[PDB]
Amino acid sequence: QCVNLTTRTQLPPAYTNSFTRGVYYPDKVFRSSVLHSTQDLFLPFFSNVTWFHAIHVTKRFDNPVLPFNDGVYFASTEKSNIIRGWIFGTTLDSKTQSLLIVNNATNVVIKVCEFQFCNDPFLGVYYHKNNKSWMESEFRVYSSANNCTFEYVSQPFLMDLEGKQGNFKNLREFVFKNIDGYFKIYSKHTPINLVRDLPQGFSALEPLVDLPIGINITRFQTLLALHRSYLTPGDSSSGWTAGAAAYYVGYLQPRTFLLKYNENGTITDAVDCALDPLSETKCTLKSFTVEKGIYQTSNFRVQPTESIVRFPNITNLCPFGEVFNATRFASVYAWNRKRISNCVADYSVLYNSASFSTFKCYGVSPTKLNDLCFTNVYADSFVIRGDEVRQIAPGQTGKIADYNYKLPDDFTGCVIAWNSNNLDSKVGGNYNYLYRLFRKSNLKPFERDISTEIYQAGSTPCNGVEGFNCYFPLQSYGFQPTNGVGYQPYRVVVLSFELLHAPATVCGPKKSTNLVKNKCVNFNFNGLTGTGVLTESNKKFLPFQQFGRDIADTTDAVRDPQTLEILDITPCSFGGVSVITPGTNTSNQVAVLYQDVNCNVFQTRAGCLIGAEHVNNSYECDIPIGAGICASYQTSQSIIAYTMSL
Amino acid sequence: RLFRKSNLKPFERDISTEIYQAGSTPCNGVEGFNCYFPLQSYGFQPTNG
Amino acid sequence: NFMLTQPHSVSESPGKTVTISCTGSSGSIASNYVQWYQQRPGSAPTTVIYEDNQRPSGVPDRFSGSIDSSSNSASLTISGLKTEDEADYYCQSYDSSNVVFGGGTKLTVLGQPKAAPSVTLFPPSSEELQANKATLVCLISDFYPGAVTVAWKADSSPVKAGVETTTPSKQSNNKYAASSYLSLTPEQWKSHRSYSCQVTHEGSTVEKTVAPT
Amino acid sequence: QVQLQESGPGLVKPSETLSLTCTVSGGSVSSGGYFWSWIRQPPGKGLEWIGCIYYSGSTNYNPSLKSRVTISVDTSKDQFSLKLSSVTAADTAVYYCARQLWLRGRFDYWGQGTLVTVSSASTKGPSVFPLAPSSKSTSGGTAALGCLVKDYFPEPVTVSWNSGALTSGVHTFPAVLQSSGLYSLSSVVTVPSSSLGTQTYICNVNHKPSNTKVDKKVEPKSCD
Ligand SMILES: *[C@@H]1O[C@H](CO)[C@@H](O)[C@H](O)[C@H]1NC(C)=O
Ligand SMILES: *[C@@H]1O[C@H](CO)[C@@H](O)[C@H](O)[C@H]1NC(C)=O
Ligand SMILES: *[C@@H]1O[C@H](CO)[C@@H](O)[C@H](O)[C@H]1NC(C)=O
Ligand SMILES: *[C@@H]1O[C@H](CO)[C@@H](O)[C@H](O)[C@H]1NC(C)=O
Ligand SMILES: *[C@@H]1O[C@H](CO)[C@@H](O)[C@H](O)[C@H]1NC(C)=O
Ligand SMILES: *[C@@H]1O[C@H](CO)[C@@H](O)[C@H](O)[C@H]1NC(C)=O
Ligand SMILES: *[C@@H]1O[C@H](CO)[C@@H](O)[C@H](O)[C@H]1NC(C)=O
Ligand SMILES: *[C@@H]1O[C@H](CO)[C@@H](O)[C@H](O)[C@H]1NC(C)=O
Ligand SMILES: *[C@@H]1O[C@H](CO)[C@@H](O)[C@H](O)[C@H]1NC(C)=O
Repeated sequence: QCVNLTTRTQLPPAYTNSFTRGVYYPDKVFRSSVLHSTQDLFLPFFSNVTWFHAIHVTKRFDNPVLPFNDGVYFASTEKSNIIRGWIFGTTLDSKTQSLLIVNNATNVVIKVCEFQFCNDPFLGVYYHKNNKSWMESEFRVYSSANNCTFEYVSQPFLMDLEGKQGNFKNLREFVFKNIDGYFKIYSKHTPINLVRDLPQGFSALEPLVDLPIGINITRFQTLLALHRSYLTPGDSSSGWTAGAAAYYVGYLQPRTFLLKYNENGTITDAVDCALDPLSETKCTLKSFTVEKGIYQTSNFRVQPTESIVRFPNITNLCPFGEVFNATRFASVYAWNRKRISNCVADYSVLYNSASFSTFKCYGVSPTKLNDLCFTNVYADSFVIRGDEVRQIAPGQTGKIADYNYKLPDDFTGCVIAWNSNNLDSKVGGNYNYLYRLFRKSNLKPFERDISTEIYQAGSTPCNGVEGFNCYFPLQSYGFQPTNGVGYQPYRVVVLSFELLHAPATVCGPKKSTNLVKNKCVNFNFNGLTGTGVLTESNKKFLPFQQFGRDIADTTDAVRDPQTLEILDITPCSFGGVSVITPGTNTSNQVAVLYQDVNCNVFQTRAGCLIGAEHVNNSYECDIPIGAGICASYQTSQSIIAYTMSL
Repeated sequence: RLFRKSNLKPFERDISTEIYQAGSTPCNGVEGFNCYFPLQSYGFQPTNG
Repeated sequence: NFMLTQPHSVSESPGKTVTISCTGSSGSIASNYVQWYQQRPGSAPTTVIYEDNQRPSGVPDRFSGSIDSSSNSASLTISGLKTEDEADYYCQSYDSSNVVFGGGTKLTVLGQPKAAPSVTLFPPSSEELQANKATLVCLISDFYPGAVTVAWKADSSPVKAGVETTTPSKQSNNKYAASSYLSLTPEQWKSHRSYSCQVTHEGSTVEKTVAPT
Repeated sequence: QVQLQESGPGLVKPSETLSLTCTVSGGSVSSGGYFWSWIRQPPGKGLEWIGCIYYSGSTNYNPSLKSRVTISVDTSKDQFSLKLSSVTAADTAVYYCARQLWLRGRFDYWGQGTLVTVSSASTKGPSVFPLAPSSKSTSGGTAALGCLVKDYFPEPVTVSWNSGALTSGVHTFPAVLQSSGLYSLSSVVTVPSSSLGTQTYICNVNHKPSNTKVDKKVEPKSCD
């Protein structure tokens, strides 16, 4: 069981800086006097790390449910053994396999079960009156468990339950990792005499117990123990004491680390590759000593941030309208079938007519069907009365849809109809259009029925006469220009789409987009996807070409189809990076040089040199750079760049 | 299971009972239109071939 | 002449499912798209559903619309009622180049208990009499239900001319408030001995009187 | 994203010309051929469609409002305006300029609704009168006092007590039509009867359209 806390004044969390902390053995092998690099999860050096306080003098008690990333770093400058253990899980509601690594004064229990975790589990220590010793009595960390398979008990560990307010004497660090379901624990106790601002000393971490559970964790939370002395009333609402403690929580990131080993086999120092340019030079050379000279570490690539595509100047349309504006149309038993291929189609003009009575278009959103394209577009045109326009829908039953043109469930078509009584009907009786009323059975969708056979009703054949039990299925209309609104001739066109493996021939392309120049961007001009700048060229193309090559046979010239301007193509990433090092036992700062990248910072002939000031005086040089310019460490004293004196 | 949204990595178990969407219209997990329940029962029979 | 017929008031308890209709008179509902709008009182309307079967991104999935073209009534099925759903519902159509909206549905649940109608009165001020005007103010406050009837009384006789009153309005303490004003000439104020305002609420009557002093 | 803001006066006299302009910021009127429309809504009634326009000269109007709606679009200022002729007292509605793409579809973005009320007579200052408490104006251990805001036009009036120091027990009542055009309301506060002759209560009635601020002291009635 658990109880709830009351609202009180807390302290906001602080942020401190790590100093060569979070280094552990990445493997269980022995290495002597070697400098090898591994790609695992480590804490970055000089990184921003969180800080949580636990002192009483006020009433600081923070237990946030921090998310468990790919590896965490838990360091504590423990003095009076305040913190007891840690919990892990995803939702903490007895639904997933949670964890409980809790350390009591007698034995260490690691129970991976589905505990009922409350809002703020904690350990309660009560001070006895007759006995002058602190003992743990309030065991409120969970309610009960449901089912589990793993339960491990580690070696016993003695503990002191008395809390004080003095300075810390020991430092404990913990690293928890989860690779492919396997739990990892690394820890080592290191004595120290300090309160905050952790020392710059180096100490590796060795694993103690390896835990093969086989699950994934996304959240974690730490546990603290408070004391119930005679000063406090003894209620866990507003009066309590927690001694003095401070635990640091840091997240591990995947970086390459260069590990140093002595002849005894222990780790003495670690060098990162993505923290400092000087540290990058140390780990690429696989040595801790760097001499004066030039060095190449990696390359500089200018990644584009935007992509622009424009195939046409504007969207266009091909000759059409005969399926809409015509002298006459067909009936429903034999309707006109039209196929659209190798035609660019615009549906905006088909909507801004403001003359259609009805429009139903399912499957695709009508406002966003222009950008998406399909392979083939089928146009089916037929006439119908005003009261049968409601029947044309997927999932309807009647006398016209089930016998002439069935609508299937997966109908992504587009139905357009309008009133054309002034042309499709005439005085005296317009009976030029026919329809089918009688049929033996149902028909498949997208099927045309042109059979004129007389539908037999009874069991007596008639041999094609007009007698008994034999009715002719095709019947005339009742169109008249003097009718109302429910029986007018409506011209229905169905615009269906096909889904099959073929390039989109009929499509409205990406039209006009925002044009950007003089920046390294990505473009797709109908034949290539190249990342580069677009400068204004001075060479005119013949009026029948699109692309342009060079002596080296590279597409470095393209014509924009918007208004026919010629734009050059030039890559934005040139060469790599370089670092200038004065050498060992001389300096610590370094200068970063770019090979062929155009831009304290000095624009040299051989690219950009940063971190080194330029001096007009000329001396003899020792570290070459290129193009008659060197770098050296002179007079405090910094790295200077100058023309080499002959 | 007969249908899935996309490819799955090897040595992975999927126990998702969510109703697959084939189009762009949600169904609120009913037996409606343009959607269907992905898990289907077998057709085992002792008198099979 | 095509209109959308919509029920005026629809009331169900929270947690259940409801159905809101939108009936077209002449044109069929399947002819044109129907758009439903959920508008807070005193705020801009917001589209709650469109294209008759699919939902905008941002609204909960509980808002479902259905179309049965046989009865020509556009249906909007809403399930699991909450506090924020208490608003107006309007359905839209297009007819032919003329957008036609719906009547409007008041989604209501069906909490303030009965409260005593405290009534106070004031005589006209002296500076108002110096402006050749006179007005008696009758005030009804901290009462529930908000169904009060006001009736001025010139001594025994009543008053109807110059009587204006305000509809009950919700207070901060969940009760209702009301007012009543009687425009009057200064000579008629001193003509009778005393003027009284009587407030009737749930059968009980609370009466106060004022006199020219 | 994009947003629409309406402007123009909130008042109009009968048989006059209405001028409401809706401005667009964060987008282009001509781009995308984005249609434009206006919708009004009377208080307590359903939405009413007025008309719709394109960035070209295409337009359409409600036949109930036909031959009375004049809407024009100017691209240089990136806004569209509507002109209404022969306005009557039944045209009191909350006007929304309606951002909408599909002519048969939806109004995806709605601008804030400007309140339009048909202006009667002319804008005139309020007449503030005190409500003097007395022995017959109290019922028990608490008393009531206030100020009367009568014969003012147009809406609204903001009444504050002791420059906003007193908020508890302060009730603001909605305005009502008088017998002839004008409006009247009151604002009162409930105070204990012990603080009648020892505490000074002042009401601050502000009428922004008429540019009149009146401070009136409330005192117990003096019998004469
Ligand atoms: C850590 O971040 C905080 C704010 O997020 C900032 O104030 C502080 O300077 C940072 N510390 C370091 C070492 O970057
Ligand atoms: C606390 O210590 C007692 C010693 O008797 C032990 O039995 C118990 O398991 C411990 N609790 C935990 C959570 O380790
Ligand atoms: C037993 O525990 C397993 C997890 O190890 C769980 O999947 C299963 O549902 C549990 N059985 C019961 C009956 O709770
Ligand atoms: C992570 O845990 C969740 C919850 O048990 C599970 O559904 C998911 O499959 C797990 N992912 C992996 C990669 O194991
Ligand atoms: C570490 O190496 C030194 C030799 O430099 C040796 O004297 C010392 O005993 C070694 N440490 C241990 C723990 O053996
Ligand atoms: C593309 O359209 C634009 C604008 O209509 C025009 O200026 C341009 O000349 C066109 N380009 C062609 C037709 O190649
Ligand atoms: C075709 O017919 C429609 C409808 O009657 C009409 O609006 C249009 O102007 C006609 N011509 C063309 C070229 O679309
Ligand atoms: C480098 O870029 C800057 C600004 O983009 C420009 O002024 C300068 O001329 C460029 N350098 C060369 C060598 O083109
Ligand atoms: C070096 O001296 C020359 C002499 O004219 C001057 O132009 C130049 O700016 C000087 N360089 C620096 C870095 O001061």
